[PDB]
Amino acid sequence: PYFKDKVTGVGPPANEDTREKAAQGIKAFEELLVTKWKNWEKALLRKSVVSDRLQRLLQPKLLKLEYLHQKQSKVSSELERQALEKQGREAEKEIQDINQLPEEALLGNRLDSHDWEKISNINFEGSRSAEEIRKFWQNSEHPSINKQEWSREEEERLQAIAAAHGHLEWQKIAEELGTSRSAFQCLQKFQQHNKALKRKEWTEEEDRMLTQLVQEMRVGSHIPYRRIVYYMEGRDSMQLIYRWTKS
Amino acid sequence: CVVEENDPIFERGSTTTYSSFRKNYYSKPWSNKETDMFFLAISMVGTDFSMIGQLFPHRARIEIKNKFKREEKTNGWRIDKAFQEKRPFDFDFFAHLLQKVLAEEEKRKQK
Amino acid sequence: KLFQASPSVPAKYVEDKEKMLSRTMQLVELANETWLVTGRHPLPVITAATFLAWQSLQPADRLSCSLARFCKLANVDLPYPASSRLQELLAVLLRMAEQLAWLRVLRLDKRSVVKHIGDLLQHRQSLVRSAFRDLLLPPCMLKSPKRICPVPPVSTVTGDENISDSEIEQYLRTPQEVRDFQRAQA
Amino acid sequence: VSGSGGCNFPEYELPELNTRAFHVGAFGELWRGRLRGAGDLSLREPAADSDREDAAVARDLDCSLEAAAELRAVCGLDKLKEVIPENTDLVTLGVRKRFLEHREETITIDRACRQETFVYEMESHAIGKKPENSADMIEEGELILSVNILYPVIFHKHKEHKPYQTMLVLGSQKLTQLRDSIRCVSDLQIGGEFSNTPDQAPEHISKDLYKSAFFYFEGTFYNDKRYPECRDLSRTIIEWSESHDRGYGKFQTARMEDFTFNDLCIKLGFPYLYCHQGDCEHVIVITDIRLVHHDDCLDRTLYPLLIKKHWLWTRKCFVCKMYTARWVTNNDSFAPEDPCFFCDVCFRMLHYDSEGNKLGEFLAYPYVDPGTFN
Amino acid sequence: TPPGLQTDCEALLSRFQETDSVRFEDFTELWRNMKFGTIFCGRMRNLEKNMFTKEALALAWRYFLPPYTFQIRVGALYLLYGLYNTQLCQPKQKIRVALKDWDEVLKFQQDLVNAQHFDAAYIFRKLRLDRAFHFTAMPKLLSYRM
Amino acid sequence: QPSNVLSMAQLRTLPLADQIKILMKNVKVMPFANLMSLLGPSIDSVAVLRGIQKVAMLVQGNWVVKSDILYPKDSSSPHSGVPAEVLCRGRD
Repeated sequence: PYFKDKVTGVGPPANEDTREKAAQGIKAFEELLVTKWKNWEKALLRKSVVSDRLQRLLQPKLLKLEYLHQKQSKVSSELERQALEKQGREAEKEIQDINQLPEEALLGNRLDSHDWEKISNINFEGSRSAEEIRKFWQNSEHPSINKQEWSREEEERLQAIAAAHGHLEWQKIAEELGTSRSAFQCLQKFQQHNKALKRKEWTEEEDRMLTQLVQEMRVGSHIPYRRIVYYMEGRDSMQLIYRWTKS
Repeated sequence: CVVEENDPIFERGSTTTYSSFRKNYYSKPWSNKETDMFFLAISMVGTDFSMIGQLFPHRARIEIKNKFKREEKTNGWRIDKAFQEKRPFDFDFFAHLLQKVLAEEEKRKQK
Repeated sequence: KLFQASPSVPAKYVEDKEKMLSRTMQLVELANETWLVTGRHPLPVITAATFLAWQSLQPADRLSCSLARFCKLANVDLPYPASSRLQELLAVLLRMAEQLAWLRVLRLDKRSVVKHIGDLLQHRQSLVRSAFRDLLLPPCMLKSPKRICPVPPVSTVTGDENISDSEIEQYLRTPQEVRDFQRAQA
Repeated sequence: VSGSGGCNFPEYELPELNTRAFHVGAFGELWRGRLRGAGDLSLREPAADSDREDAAVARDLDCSLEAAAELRAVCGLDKLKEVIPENTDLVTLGVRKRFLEHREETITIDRACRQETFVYEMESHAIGKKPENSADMIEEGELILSVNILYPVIFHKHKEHKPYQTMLVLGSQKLTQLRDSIRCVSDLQIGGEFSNTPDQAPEHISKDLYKSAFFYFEGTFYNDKRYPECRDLSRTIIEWSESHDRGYGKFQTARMEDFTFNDLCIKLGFPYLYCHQGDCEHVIVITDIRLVHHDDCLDRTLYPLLIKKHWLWTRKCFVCKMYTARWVTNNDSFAPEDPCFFCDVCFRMLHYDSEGNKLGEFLAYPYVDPGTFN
Repeated sequence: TPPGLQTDCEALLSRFQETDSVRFEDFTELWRNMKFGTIFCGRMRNLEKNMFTKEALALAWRYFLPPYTFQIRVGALYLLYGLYNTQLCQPKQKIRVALKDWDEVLKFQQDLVNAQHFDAAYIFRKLRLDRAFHFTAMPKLLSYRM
Repeated sequence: QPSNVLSMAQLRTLPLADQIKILMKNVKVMPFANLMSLLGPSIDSVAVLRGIQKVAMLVQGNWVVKSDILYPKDSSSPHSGVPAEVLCRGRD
C-alpha cells in the first residue's frame, strides 16, 4: 500500500504549515521510533569505530611521511640525507608497531571523543542516528561490559545504593555497584526484579474511577488493563487483572 | 497535416554528443552443423563467394567471406582437407538439406 | 545539471560544482597514471570518474543508483565502455584499499569502497607506487600468457622450381562441375 | 462548479477494484426515487387478519388466496430443524468438525476473541437507539457512507494492511462534522520545550494552533474556512501543480462549510486525501454507500460512531516498564538511549533532585502516546 | 468467499436444476430430504456465526444473477428466502444487494406479471415485505490495501 | 485575471498569521490595541494574541518583534557581514 495519494513523491512542496511544524518542535511519534539492533549492524559499528581510530592515528603519520618525502625530493644535500632516511625508517617502524598492536586497545575507552555523525553518514547510510550510535557504543558495544547475568548478588546491593542516591544520578549507581556493568542494565534488572510500589489497598474512589473507565472506554467484555494502569501509577498487570476481574 | 501520427523525442542534448563508429554490420554467429555444411559447400564449389552466397539465402555473402578468412587464418588443415575432398554439385538434396536446416533453426528458436 | 536545483532533479542529487570537479580531476589523473585512458576513449573514463565522484560525495542516498539511472537523470548519452571503465577503476580503488591498512582490514568491495574513495585520493601516490610494485593491460592479455608470440616453424622448402601437375589438375575445374555451375547460374 | 457528468449507476472500471466516477446526491435521490421505502419504522406486528391481506392482494396482481394460504403455511419454523449437526451427508460439516477439534485442542472456553467482541459491541451500539429530541430523527432514505481512513505508519505493512479506523457518515450532514470527528493523534499532540518547567500545563495544543485542514476528492480542494486562523496550503499545492506541464489539469477550489457529502463526486474504492497540520495526511477510502434502516442508528447526532477501531500498543516507560510513557527526552545523559521515554514519576525522580532542580542538560517534550483515544 | 458454503450452494442449485421449474412442491421435497437450511447456530463464537451467516447470504445473492434458467435463479433466491426466514442469529442479517439489482428484480417482477410462474411473485413479495434487502454498490467490501 | 512591498489590501488578503508577521516585521513596535485596530474589529482578540505571541515578545507592556523574524538564518549584517545568530543574540 501507499500513503502518497496527492503528492506522488517527485515534487512534494514543503508548505508553511509543514515548516512551522518542523520548526516548533512537535515530534509526535515519527523520529522517536526505535528499531532493534542487528548482529551485522554491531559488526559494522565495531569495524567503523576501529577504522576511524586507525585512520585518525595514521593521518598525522602519513602527513609526516609525505613531508619527509618532500624534503628528500627537494633537499640535494647528502649529509642530511642520512638523517632523513633514519627519520623515515623510524616513522616506518612506528607505523609497523601501530599496525602490530592487537585489536583490543584500538577500540577506545568507554567515554572517548569520536566523530559519530561522520561514522553514521559514511557507514550506516544515515539509518542509525549519531546519538543512538554513541549510546550503543558507550553502554552496549564495549568489550569491558560484563555480559554475565546477575548472579543473585547485585539486586540486594542496588536496592540500597540507588535508594541512598535517590535515583538522582546515572553513573554513581553503577560505580557504587562496582560490577563493571552499565547503569541502564543495572536499573533495568533491578526494576524488573522488584515489585510496584503498591499505592493503596481497595480504595473505593479508585474502584469507582475504574468503573467509570469501564463505562466510558470499554468495548464488550475485554477490558484495556493497560489503559487502566496508565491512569493509575503504582500497579502491576497480573494482580490488577486477578483483582478487578472479581467482586 | 500530421494528425498525431508521430511522437516527440526527448533526445539530442544540446550540450554535446559522442561517436559510435559501429552502425550496421551486427553479424550472427554460426553453429557446429552449419560449419560442417559450410565446409561441405566449400569442398563442393571452391572459393567463389558468389555461388556460396546464392546457395545460402539466410546468411550474407560478407559474413561468408569473413568466416572463410577466419578459417584460413586459424584452421588451415581443415581448409586443406576440404580442398582435397571433392563432391559433385547437388541441387535437390542441397535444397532438402536447406529445408532441414530451416527446421533445425526453428526448433532452436522454440527451445 | 547537478549544480542548480532544477524541477526534475531533486535537491539530494544536486552537489557542489568545485568539489565534484576537483574529485573528477583527481580520479582522471589517477586513471591516466594507472594506464586506463591510454589506448581507450577518454570520455567513458571521464564519465566513470564523475559518476564515482558524485556517488562518493554522498554514498548513502546513491548506493542504489546505477550508471544508466545517472545518465537518464543527467540527460547525457551513456557511453558503451563506460561500464567497463567504471569496473576497472573500482578494481584499482580496491587494490588501493588493500594497500591501505584500515581498508584492507575492513574488507570492502566494489560497492562499499565508494565511501572511502576520497581517502584513497588523499595519499594516492604511495598507494599507486606500491600497486605497481606488486602494468594495466587488456583482460584478454593478462590471462597467464605463457607462450607469448610463439615462434612459427620456418618452412623455406622451395624444391627446384615447382612441385608437380597433380595440384594443377586438382585446381582445374572438371567439365561436370563447369556444367553444374552453368546450370546453377543460368 | 457543476459535478462530473455521469450515470448514477456505478459502472465498473477495474476488475473487483473500483468503479467509475459518479455523483452522491443524485445517487441517493435516484435510490429513494426507485422505491417507496416507508419500512424503516419497525411496525410489522406486536383478531381480523384474513380480510386485511385479502384487500392487500386485491390491490396486488393476484387478488386471490389460492397460492397465499399454502405458501404461508409452507414457509414456517415448525417444519425446520441445539441438536448436534451430524447424521447427514454434508460437506461443510466436515470443516465444522475439524474446526471444533482444533478449538478443543488449544482454545479453552469462549474467549481470546478481542476484535470479534469489539466489532460485536461497536455494531450493537447503533441498534435501535432513539434520539434525545424528536427533531433529531433521521428521515427515511438518508445516505450512509462507510469510509476507511489510513493515517498512521505504526502498524503492520505485512499483515494485509489493517492500519486504522473506519467511520460512518450521513449524506445530508456537512463534511466539517467528519473533519472534526476524525480522531487524529496529531490533534492531541503538543509542541514546545518544557525541560526547565515540567509542571507548566501545556497550552495551545496542535489542534487549536494548526487549524489548517483540507480534503482532496477528484481534483477538488475543499479548504476549511470556519476559523480566522486557517491558512491555505492548497495555494502552494496548486502553484506546484501549475508551475510545470506535468499532465495535471486545472483543479477547483471550494469551501468545506458549503459542500456536503451529497455534492461530492467520488469513486468507491479510490483513495482520496485529507491533509492537515501541514504534513499529517490521511488516505480516505470511501468503500460503501447505503441507505438508513431501522436496525441502524436512527439518531443523527451520533452517527459518526465508528464501526471499526484499530488497537494500538502504547509506549511503556523505558525505566520502570510498568507505566505508559508521557515524556520524550533527547540529548539526555541520564537517559539510556537517545529516543528515550519516561513516565511522570520516573522522569521526576530521575531528572530532578529532591528539590526539583533540573539535574543535567537535556531536551524534554510532552510525549502524547498514540494510544490516547482508546 | 465462503468455500464450503459455496460448494453447498452449488450442490443445492444442481439439485434444483434437476427438480421442477418453479413448483414449490419440489422445494418442500428438498427441504424435507436434504434440509438446505443445514446449520445456523450449532455451537460457535457469536461473531464467527454472525459472519458465517453474513458471508452465506452475500455469496447466495451474488450467485443470484440474471443469466441462469428459471430453476437456478429461483433456487438461489428462495435459498436466500429460507436462510433469512429461519434466521437463528439474534440480528436478522440483511441480504446484501447491488444498486441495479433492484431494477433487475423489478424487471423480474414485471416478467412474473406477464407470465404464469405462480407462487414465485408470492414468495418474492413476502421476502420484500419482510424488509430483508440491503443494497450496496458491490456484493462484498473492497479496499486498496490488499 | 524593502519589506513593505505588500500594500494594506494585499496584506489583509493574507491569513491572520501572515498579516501579524508582516506588521511586526515592518513596524517592530506596536501596542496590542493598535494591532487590533489595524487588523480590524471582526478578528478575535484571542486569535490575534495567538498570532502575535509566536512572532513577538512583551517589553514593558508593548510588543516587540522577535530577532529571528527580522534576521533570517541565511541573512547577515548589512554593515559588518556578521552572521544573523550574533545579531539575534545582540538584539535579545
